[PDB]
Amino acid sequence: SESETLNPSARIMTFYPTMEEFRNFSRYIAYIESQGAHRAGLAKVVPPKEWKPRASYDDIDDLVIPAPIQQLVTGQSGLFTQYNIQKKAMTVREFRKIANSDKYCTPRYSEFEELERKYWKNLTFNPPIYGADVNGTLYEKHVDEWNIGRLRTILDLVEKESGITIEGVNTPYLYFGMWKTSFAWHTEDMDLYSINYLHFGEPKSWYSVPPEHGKRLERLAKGFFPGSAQSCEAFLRHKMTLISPLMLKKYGIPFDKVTQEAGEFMITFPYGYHAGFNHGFNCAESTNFATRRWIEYGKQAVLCSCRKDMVKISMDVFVRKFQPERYKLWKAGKDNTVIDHTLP
Amino acid sequence: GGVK
Ligand SMILES: O=C(O)CNC(=O)C(=O)O
Ligand code: NI
Ligand SMILES: [Zn+2]
Repeated sequence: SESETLNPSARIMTFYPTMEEFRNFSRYIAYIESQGAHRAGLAKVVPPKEWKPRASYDDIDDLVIPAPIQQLVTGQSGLFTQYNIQKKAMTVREFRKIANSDKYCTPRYSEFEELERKYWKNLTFNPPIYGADVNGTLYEKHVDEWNIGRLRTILDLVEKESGITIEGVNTPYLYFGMWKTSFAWHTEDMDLYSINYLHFGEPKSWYSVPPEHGKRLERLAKGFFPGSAQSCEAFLRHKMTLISPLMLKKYGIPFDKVTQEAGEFMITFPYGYHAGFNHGFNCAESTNFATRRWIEYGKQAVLCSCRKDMVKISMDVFVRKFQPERYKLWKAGKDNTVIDHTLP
Repeated sequence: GGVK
């Protein structure tokens, strides 16, 4: 098949759109999927040089991070659980001082390979503080291209039909990072896409497992954490589980890595597991989005069964609107559709 | 609903 020949190694692809290609968001997403980008689980988009979401980041020192989290990591030899201790609210100025202080700052290093080794060697020591999950945008109001606060995808059908706002999902989140702050192995809520823009600062490094080997990572994770597997049908959604790339290689799980630098977008695709860490003080904005291709993923997403506050989106509106033939069959519980991860 |  044509889709199977495109990005056959399911390697992370990087795109450099011109201003003209960049303008239409959902069309650019269709385009990168036409090149097989979605096979990686992650893609990088470098916006055109003369594109800017904000004039200056010099006025945000007084921005409140209301729920900073200290990240206590426990484990050894490639397998870790991250526990999140919430600290009292702090401003960006308070945060950046701590981020750059001799205590928390990025170690000296030659190339990324050495910084990555320092990450995996030291991540259970000196628990860092992540300014994660902050409600807001750093985009200026007038910015029409790739505006994370208004992408205009069909995910907008959720609020449109129901009025329901899900923070970070159909609203933007800001993430102020410092050295060694991390994000655990997860796919998106409801196996949605995510967009992630690094406004400023040091890089954010990412790992990704192709959606086509996603179940292979889950099988590994369940074997490594059998107690968690029995408690919850989707324990990785707790976003507590860290697994080093050496551990993935040891068990034959395909994965790729990429480093996002200030000014670049990352796109994660439905069912693409990703994890990563920040190099130093930075700020990222992020939200979820959807395309028609996400819809079967949404329908088949396995959700966390042990927390009451987890994200669940009714699929009803999407199946009625975009799969009217299958609606009654899906309702009778007899829709046997198999997802083909390569297909755009 | 929920929260991310
Ligand atoms: O930046 C972070 O801490 C994590 N971001 C994501 O997982 C994402 O955009 O999907
Ligand atoms: Ni994510
Ligand atoms: Zn759970």
